Amino acid sequence: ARKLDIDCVQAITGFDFHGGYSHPVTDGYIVCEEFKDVLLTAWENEQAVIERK
Amino acid sequence: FTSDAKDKPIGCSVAISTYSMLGHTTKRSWEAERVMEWLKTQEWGLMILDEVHTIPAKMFRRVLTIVQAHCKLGLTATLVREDDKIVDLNFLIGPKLYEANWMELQNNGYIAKVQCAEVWCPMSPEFYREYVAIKTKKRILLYTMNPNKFRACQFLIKFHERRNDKIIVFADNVFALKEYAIRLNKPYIYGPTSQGERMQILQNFKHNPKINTIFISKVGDTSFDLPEANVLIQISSHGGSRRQEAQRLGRVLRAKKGMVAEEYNAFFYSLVSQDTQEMAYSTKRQRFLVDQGYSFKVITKLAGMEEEDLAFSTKEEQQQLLQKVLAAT
DNA sequence: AGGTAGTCACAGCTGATTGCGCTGAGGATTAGACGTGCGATATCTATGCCA
DNA sequence: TGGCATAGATATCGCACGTCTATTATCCTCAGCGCAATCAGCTGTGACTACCT
Repeated sequence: ARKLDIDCVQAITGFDFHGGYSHPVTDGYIVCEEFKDVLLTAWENEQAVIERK
Repeated sequence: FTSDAKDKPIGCSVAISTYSMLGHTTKRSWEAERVMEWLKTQEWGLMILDEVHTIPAKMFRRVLTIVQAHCKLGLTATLVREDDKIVDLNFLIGPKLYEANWMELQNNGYIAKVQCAEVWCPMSPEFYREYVAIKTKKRILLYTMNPNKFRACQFLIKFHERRNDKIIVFADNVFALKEYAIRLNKPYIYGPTSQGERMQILQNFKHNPKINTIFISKVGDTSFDLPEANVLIQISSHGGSRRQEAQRLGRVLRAKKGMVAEEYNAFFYSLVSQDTQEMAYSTKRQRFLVDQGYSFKVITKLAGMEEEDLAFSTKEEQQQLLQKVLAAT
């Protein structure tokens, strides 16, 4: 997303605390709905590229 | 204003950061962007820059344009950048305000009166033949791995440990540092330098008397804090950085009580391989220290090496070492 | 036949190269509740005191 | 004969003594940038030779 300069944020889900501190817990990235499938295509391309790399 | 310990810029009377934190051309973290906006909005009565010799670099020079401050003051140990990019610095910050006489400060006892020495190490015939055979930049490994140089360093370490001295050994080459420290079985710090374990090793040197021999890579220049020491042994250097290793010597050796009356209370050794290009570097480098009146007495041979048993006594070990070195081209 | 411009063979200047350092994203990581144990404490009534 | 104090018998509520899972913002790693002595190619200069007079 940053490579393609797409505004992507984390998706704060809850809180986890292993040693006594409530770190926020995120599940995936929130993005704009317009680039949803474009981001999927980019992820597929990068997955294949990293496989061959 | 670092990436690890983050603090609110508001109400921060004195903000401490690094050039990289201001030199990030790439996108920073979102909070970092806000702090940079706060800094740019705020106008500073005073700005302080440390290690001025690194400023003339283009990215760090852009920082001065980035920040709007009234009074900028620079402090450092040296001002001779080997790329002669110092004339511009005269207007990047301003005129050189002051420069204390090193020998005068030695006389006043504000700093230790250093005992400088350059130790010449003969080249093994096989090593020297290989060194002459190669003509490119790859020659660095061979003379930095001179068996006689290894023996000299080992003898110095043994002698100063028997004297109970703080031994810090520098080696700019990564591979040479690893091999030397491992064979001598002493702590080594290089590129990885896990900061927690780095400070662990530093405190072990500071507090544990059993371990008083620390091997440090090029990161010992400015990447961390050097505890005060008394014996500094430099094996490999950048290759002409007359200011870098002189600054390393100045930072390593500090004022120590007990031997202030004596004119030699700090000991510095520079190992140089004979008939190599390294000699041409050393005379090129210590020139800066000559400008401060420091002298370097040539020590071709070390007294006492014969009786004490050292490594590589047999050449059969030395040819295996040559095998190892040539394996890495 | 005569001399200085075109052409080729070497020199200074500077950019690319190769060791090495640093941030940003990314994947790992005992304080009110709920009871009881002990301890201070309200609590109810036999019953014989002598008017 | 009868009014009721005075202590025997008994829980009773308060203060104090055990556990328990979370009314909310960490710790290392790899990729992306940077810095300083070679080395090599662009450009300048001299040696050798062509052409107009």
